[PDB]
Amino acid sequence: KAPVFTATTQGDHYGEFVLEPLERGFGVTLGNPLRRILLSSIPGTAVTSVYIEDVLHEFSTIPGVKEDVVEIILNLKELVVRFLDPKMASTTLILRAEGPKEVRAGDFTPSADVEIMNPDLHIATLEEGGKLYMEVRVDRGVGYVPAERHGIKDRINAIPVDAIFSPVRRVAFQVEDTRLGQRTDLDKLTLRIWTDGSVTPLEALNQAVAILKEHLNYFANPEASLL
Amino acid sequence: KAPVFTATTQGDHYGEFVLEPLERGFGVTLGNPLRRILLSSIPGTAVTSVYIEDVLHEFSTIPGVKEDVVEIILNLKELVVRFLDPKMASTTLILRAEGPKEVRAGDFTPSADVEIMNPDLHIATLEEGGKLYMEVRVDRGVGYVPAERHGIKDRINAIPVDAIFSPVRRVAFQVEDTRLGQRTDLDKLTLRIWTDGSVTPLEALNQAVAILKEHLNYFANPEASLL
Amino acid sequence: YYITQVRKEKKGAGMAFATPEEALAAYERGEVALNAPIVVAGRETSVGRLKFVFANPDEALLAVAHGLLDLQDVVTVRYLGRRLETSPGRILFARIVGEAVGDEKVAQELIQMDVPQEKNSLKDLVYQAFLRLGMEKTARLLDALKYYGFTLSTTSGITIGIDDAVIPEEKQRYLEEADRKLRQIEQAYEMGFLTDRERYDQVIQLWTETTEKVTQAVFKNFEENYPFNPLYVMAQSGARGNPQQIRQLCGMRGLMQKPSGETFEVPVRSSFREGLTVLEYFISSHGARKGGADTALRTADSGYLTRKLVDVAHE
Amino acid sequence: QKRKLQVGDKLANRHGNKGVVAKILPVEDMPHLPDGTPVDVILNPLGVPSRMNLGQILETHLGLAGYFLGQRYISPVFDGATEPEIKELLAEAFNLYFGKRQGEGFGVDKREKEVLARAEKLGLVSPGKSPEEQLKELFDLGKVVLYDGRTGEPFEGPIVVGQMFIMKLYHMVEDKMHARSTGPYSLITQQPLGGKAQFGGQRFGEMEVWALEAYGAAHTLQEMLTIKSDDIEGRNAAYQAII
Amino acid sequence: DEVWDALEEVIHGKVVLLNRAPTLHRLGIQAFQPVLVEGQSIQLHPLVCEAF
Amino acid sequence: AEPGIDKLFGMVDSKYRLTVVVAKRAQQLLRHRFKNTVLEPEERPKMRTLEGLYDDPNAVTWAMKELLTGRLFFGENLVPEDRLQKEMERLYP
Amino acid sequence: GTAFDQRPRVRVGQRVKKGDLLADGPASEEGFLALGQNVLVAIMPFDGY
Amino acid sequence: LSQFKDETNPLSSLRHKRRISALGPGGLTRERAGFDVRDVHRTHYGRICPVETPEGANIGLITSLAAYARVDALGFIRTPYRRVKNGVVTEEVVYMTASEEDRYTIAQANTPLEGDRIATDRVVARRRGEPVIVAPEEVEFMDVSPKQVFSLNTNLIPFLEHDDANRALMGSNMQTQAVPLIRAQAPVVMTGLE
Repeated sequence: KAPVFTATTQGDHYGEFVLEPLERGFGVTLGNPLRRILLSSIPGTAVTSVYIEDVLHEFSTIPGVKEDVVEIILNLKELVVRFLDPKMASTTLILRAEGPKEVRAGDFTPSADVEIMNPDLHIATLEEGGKLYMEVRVDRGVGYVPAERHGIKDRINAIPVDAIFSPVRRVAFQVEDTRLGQRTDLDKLTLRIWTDGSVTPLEALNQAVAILKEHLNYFANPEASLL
Repeated sequence: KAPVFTATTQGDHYGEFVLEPLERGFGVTLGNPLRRILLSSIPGTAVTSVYIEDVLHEFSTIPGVKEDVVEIILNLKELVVRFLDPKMASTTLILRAEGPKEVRAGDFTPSADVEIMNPDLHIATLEEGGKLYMEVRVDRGVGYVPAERHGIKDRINAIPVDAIFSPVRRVAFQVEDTRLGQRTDLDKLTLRIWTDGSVTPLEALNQAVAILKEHLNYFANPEASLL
Repeated sequence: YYITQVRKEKKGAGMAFATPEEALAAYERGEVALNAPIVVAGRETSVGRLKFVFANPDEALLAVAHGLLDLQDVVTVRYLGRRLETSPGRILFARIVGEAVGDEKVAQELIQMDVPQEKNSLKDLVYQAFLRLGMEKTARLLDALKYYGFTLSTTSGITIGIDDAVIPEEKQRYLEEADRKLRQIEQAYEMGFLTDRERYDQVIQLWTETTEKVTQAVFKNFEENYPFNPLYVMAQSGARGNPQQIRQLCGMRGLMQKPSGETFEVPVRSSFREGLTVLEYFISSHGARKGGADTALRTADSGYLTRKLVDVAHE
Repeated sequence: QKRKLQVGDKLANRHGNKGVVAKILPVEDMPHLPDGTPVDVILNPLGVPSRMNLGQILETHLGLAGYFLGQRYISPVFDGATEPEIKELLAEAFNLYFGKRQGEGFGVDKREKEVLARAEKLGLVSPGKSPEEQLKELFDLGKVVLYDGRTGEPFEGPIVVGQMFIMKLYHMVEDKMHARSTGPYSLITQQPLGGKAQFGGQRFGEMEVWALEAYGAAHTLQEMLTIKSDDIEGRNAAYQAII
Repeated sequence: DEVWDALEEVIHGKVVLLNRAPTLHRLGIQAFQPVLVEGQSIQLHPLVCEAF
Repeated sequence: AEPGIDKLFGMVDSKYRLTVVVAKRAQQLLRHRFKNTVLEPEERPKMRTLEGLYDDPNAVTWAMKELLTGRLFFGENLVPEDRLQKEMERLYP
Repeated sequence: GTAFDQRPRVRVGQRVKKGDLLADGPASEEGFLALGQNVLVAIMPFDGY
Repeated sequence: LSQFKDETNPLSSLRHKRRISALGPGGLTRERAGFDVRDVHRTHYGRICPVETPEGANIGLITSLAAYARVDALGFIRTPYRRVKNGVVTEEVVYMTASEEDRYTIAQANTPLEGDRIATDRVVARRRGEPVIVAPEEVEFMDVSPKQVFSLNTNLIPFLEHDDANRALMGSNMQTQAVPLIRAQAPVVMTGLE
């Protein structure tokens, strides 16, 4: 009846929260809903497709590049950006690098208003005289949308890719029986939220609670159809 | 999109509520959390205190009665009585029965701010010339507190009884496929409420969402720390 | 175990495709199963190892736990800087272990990433931990496998129905064959070839093998048809049960033993799920209630020995 | 005394399955059903394949249908209902149960679809049949779809349930629990009295002495052999010092 | 609560011992942390429960 | 589990020698009420409580954390049994 | 210590035939030995409880 | 042979009365009983319960009487049977003694009875407790019911043929360890002996 909700975070990635004490059973009522929404909602960057020169098939190898096509696709999925203005819900990032080089997420050519929050990342290695050019597509949304789902092709040979939407990675809360004075039936519910960096766990959770009470207030206007 | 919320009741006993459309899987994320608190924190009565002229204990046998005191309490725990006023913290019910008659919840002495929702509730069977005086104090509370945890001290033989408050009998929700929204694989939440007389199903869901949203905004400003 | 259990369907039939596209369309059309070992181009891979490409574990969980994949399926993952082909739960294991020890680099280094984790593997892992790591480290690891293992067991919710052990259709067959072989041994008793004792032996051995022609079929049935069956798995991973026990709970129970100690000459057939006739039960109860005192009594001689050994090597 | 089933009191069924009560649990979070009916026990499916008693299984199997039909069954010893009979009662109970869902304005739950699917992959329900028939084969198998009161998501595989007969045995923690600090002592030797009513502590067997010796606890063993047992000035200097 | 807490104050640190009969393995006597719980029953860790 | 055990065991040659050390030292800690020891106010084994967070009165734990640092010296026939209890009762009341 | 109770089963008056039950036993339900009770059993692992 | 009555419940005294102890002054003791005075003799059948007995070190030492078993003046135990003449079940109810049993050839209650007659040409029966295939002619007697093959408590166990003796033991004795209940309720599945 007097919750002490606190938070222990680190950087923009990891964060923890403790709502203690509480009534028996409520910790669960809080745990799943917050969790289910934190990974199925919460808008974010999520790169979608990519195009590449000389590379038509998503299989056929690209000479001059150490890694194959797929490896690059993966590294591209791990990458994360952000849109500064709410107006742009879709942009296009580009890049070109020749000769021997260490290609990175930083080496990526700029965009209108897009900041790559993940500058240091391995994308691909280029051998002697390696010709590489690619134009990636980045939209916004929520949840998970595999290559099967979105059929995006902004070019002739473009290659749809898994969309990592939810900036969050894994939550997995835990409720433990806590004791204060009398009545050991109490909830010490603790939540550990992981974020890619788009938003710190604090902001993510605080967004979730909004997506919660908002949905809750949806019960206003009864309509009596009595059977 | 705006959720179509409809409320179909029947009496103070049955009622069904539907909210469609909704997000994928969300129907659980909303429907179950509500059901949880719904079956726990809803305030109720189911009496507390009982006394009869000739009784020394819960096992005693009164002449003219078919059942012992404990079988009478077995029906006293099943006794529902609503309060016409939200401000009362207690009451005292009165009862008298003579001659060959079957006593029941409807046989009580009517008063202000009281209504029995089950006049057909069989209490005791009075045989030939069987005389029985009785009185109970039905206090209102929240949750489940057995007689062993609450005292009475009304008088010489004041016998406590278990307290089943929770006017909610059972709650069942179902998540189906809704036809009311743009995309597919969405949910149509249907929450079904079964309660007795004390509170209407609609009211139930109301205060349920109240307590749910309350413990929900408990997520206010925490206290930072980092290792 | 249940989580690390690698599931493989048979529906796909393992056909051959030139490009991933035919296989894909096949999956959607229901012409091929998910984890079915099919063939694309010049290589072979399940529909899962293609339709699911995870550049990291968190991606795997985020996809599966979200409901787009089954906890145990053959997929392609990038876990710990390498491209493997495994299951989400499979990764989860090494993950929990490492998160308990604190560096998953040594964790996955000493664990089996190939086969599901049963009693043995778990044991070995604990040992290797207490030896390479340290005491508290292992206490942690143990508790980890406790909490997560338990919760997972609750997740699966595996239960036992009457139909959770089905007797092979080879029971009636392979046994009705022995029903003829017995009659043959009898014809030999009346033809002078066989006497009364060598007949007893021919029958006792006929049933000794007849118990095998069925007991084998039991396990071959749980392996060929229902690998996810609760009884089978329980006894397999080492959760509960033993082979002879599952034998009497599915296949034929087998010949009993007369209280005089000479084994009986008559077959019982029916299993516990089938149900035993009055006769079968009473006949069995002899050596059955015999075993009770056989153990219960000997528990005393245990103390008898113990105390003495203590009174010799104490100094 | 009116004793209510406590936590830890003995409980068993007619099939010789013992057990104690480990921590009851709020009706709120319980593995209930689509009709909002929570189960009352949650027994462990382990001591069945080992102790080999399939009786509780068939008992509960019949109970599962007998729930919806309310008809009390009588199965004589070594002469009784068989698989086909019970299977029929299950087909009947389902045919009216699911029909109560159709009538009450509903259909097949999405979660149920999920379970039916992942169960169809292992071949638990014959493929090619609509959810009605799959859940019909399952419901008659003794198993159904259970929702976790905590989460709200359905359990992976189907879980068998039904009505079973259980018994609260003699042994009650209330009467078997006890402990003491400084009690009476035997007249002959100053050793603490034993048993419960005597208001006394337990015995340290030769077995225990040996165990402690194996650990290497010198003083802990001496404590058992002096200050805490028959010693005179020792126990007094203990209650003296500690206090 | 004057006691129900102070007792916890003398409890912290030191740990008691639990013995299951018969005592075969020395492991049939182990030392556990005295965590006060409601009820007359006694809780024990499910793993080492085998040694007893 | 008792943190440091892997290190504690790894100090003394035997097993029980550790117990003798922890015990005798803890005895010295309860004799003088912790005003002997080698720990700074942030090393002190605090005990959290609903009331206030003091230093854990348990001597065993105090001795644990004490030896874990190594600031303590132990051995057979280290110093005369006379002065060892003579100057220990002097320096502190 | 187990109580001995007999619950009357009959109305204030009715005619019955010899052999008909007028009162239950300590364990008896309508002339049927009743030990314990019938509950809804769930066969499934629960958090190792 | 005289101890405290078992009032734990009604069935409790009813079992405690039908119990047969091999101990006592003029019986035997825990020393001189190895196997013999414990083990189940072929003739036991419808006389002594093959399962019910204390799970402790007294297994087989103290058993109970069979629900249909009887004890005459001489002290022997006679179990009920039914005479039959060439596939015809006679209303004749014979209480055959232990020795009397070894003479005739008894069938089973689960035998193929078609309208007071035999159905199959191979029927279940025995001699001296020795199960053998038998013809519809050579059948001299038959079992009244499988109930007699067990005790009281043991006969309160439904689908008992689907379980094992080990568990049936406790399944019975615990019913004696049972306690009454205020709201007590009979099982919705019984054997109909209650």
